Amino acid sequence: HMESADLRALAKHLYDSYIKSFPLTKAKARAILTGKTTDKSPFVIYDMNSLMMGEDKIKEVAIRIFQGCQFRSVEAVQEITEYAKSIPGFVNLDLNDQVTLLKYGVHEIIYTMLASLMNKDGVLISEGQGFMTREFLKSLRKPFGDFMEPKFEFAVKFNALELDDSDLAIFIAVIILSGDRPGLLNVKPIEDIQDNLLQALELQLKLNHPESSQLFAKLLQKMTDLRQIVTEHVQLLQVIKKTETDMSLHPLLQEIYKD
Amino acid sequence: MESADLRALAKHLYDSYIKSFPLTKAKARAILTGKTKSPFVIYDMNSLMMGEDKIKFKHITPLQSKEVAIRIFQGCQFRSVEAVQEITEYAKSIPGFVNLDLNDQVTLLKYGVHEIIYTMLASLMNKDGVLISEGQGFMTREFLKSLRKPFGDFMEPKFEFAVKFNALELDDSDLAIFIAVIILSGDRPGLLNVKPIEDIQDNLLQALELQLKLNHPESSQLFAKLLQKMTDLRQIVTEHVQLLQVIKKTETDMSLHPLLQEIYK
Ligand SMILES: O=C(O)c1ccc(-c2nn(C(=O)c3c(Cl)cccc3Cl)c3ccc(Cl)cc23)c(OCc2ccccc2)c1
Ligand SMILES: O=C(O)c1ccc(-c2nn(C(=O)c3c(Cl)cccc3Cl)c3ccc(Cl)cc23)c(OCc2ccccc2)c1
Repeated sequence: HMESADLRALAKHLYDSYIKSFPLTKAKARAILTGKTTDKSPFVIYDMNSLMMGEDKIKEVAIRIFQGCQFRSVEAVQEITEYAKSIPGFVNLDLNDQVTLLKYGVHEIIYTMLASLMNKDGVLISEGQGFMTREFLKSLRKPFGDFMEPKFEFAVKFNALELDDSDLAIFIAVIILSGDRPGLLNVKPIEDIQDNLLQALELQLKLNHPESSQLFAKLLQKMTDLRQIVTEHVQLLQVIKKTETDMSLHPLLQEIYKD
Repeated sequence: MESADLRALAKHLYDSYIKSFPLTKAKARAILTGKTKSPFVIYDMNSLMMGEDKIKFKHITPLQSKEVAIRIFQGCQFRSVEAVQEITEYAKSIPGFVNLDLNDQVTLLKYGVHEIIYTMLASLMNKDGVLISEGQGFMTREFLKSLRKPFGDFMEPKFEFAVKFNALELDDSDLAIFIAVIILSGDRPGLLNVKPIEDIQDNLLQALELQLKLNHPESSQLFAKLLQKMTDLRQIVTEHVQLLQVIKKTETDMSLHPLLQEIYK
């Protein structure tokens, strides 16, 4: 449908907007995680006392961490929404469909971009100023410990693809413009956009990872991992809500999960 | 891989697909469209009674429950078990498969058959019903969907998937490679040696990509769209398992001869 130079033009547009919309890119996250730098070193939270000193440097503990995750997730939804509006064609769609695409897309994107902040040992927090260990997260009390770990399980697998931000920008766009979301009114204009986004992703991956055979297909197979984990996540929230009333969700998240 | 080798792999898989499965999509479509020998139509109780009397569909004959919705439900189980052997035979023709670790062969088949059965079920389905007994019968969607509370809602999601999947208008040469790709999934739990499985899937994906470009040149990004269907397949298979457990925990008019239970477990 589109010519090669237009596909490169679209990749560059989406990368540029991705940089403008998201505060902490994978490039910066990797520089902090690998280290070698004295200025970008995070403070590491691995236990209670280090959590106590960290809140000085940058309610029950598992709740406080959980609320920390909701708060950043809500911020992520805002950033994702701002990015979505820059995807060519998105704002021109029926307004109910705009809501529907975001409703079902934000969680799959949050998981994707969370991986950029992760390695096998923990996750960056507070715009990269802190690093909270995986083992500490998994050791939180009964419901919450195992609520944290699946995010890491996805991230190590997804990060083995070695995508960079310019790849992720198009991949994220492809997720949003999914015509198979429930309740869409005009699937066809959404698929026309995804077709160009898919063409753009395909060419991008061929040029940026010429040695990574069938990375396109392998990356699309990860969209399978994203559906299931989002589903598990929702089922865990419902269970936690049924026990914890010292918890309450941001109305933005509340609406997303309803029906 | 070179272009002609991918065509060789496509043709190998197409030939094997034809020999392994009883009723192809091409022939199933001829029956459903009404082109073809009209199949016997099961649209209610009395027509089921006459079909099992006149044609004697072997998955739909007495054995143990007299209740019809249970009998149809079990008939789907019985045919699924036949298909497993057909899929298993097809798997052995996939280049490289028999050379894998034997436990991995079992693991891949174990975790793949559900996704493949759903996929191939669509070939026998349209929006109005499903072919049975190698195309000799046609059971209507309305009759299946109207079976009493648990069983009606167990049948309908299969049609809903099939209708969406059939809109891709894949033919048998497409499906043969697609089924192969499902089998060679390296993320199945308990695999011992993932690398040779992904190596094979990589070849199969290349062949599927080229096949779809040549067979559907007008169908932009059909490759990507078909891989996105593997999302639908994963989800529906998980739902299906959750649906069975509820039936097992509620229905106790379901007991068969213990040997039958072992076979059709
Ligand atoms: O910076 C970011 O882009 C971003 C995006 C997502 C999360 C995150 N969300 N999350 C959920 O459970 C969740 C999700 Cl996926 C979606 C909606 C609501 C919720 Cl509540 C997590 C569970 C475990 C972990 Cl390790 C992280 C998350 C995130 O955590 C940073 C964090 C970690 C520890 C303490 C404080 C802050 C950062
Ligand atoms: O000939 C075939 O290729 C083939 C493949 C799959 C099915 C089938 N399986 N099935 C499951 O629930 C199921 C599945 Cl998808 C996967 C694994 C196990 C199970 Cl148990 C069905 C549910 C509803 C319907 Cl309408 C059909 C199926 C099949 O039914 C033929 C049939 C229909 C009605 C009465 C008796 C027999 C034929």
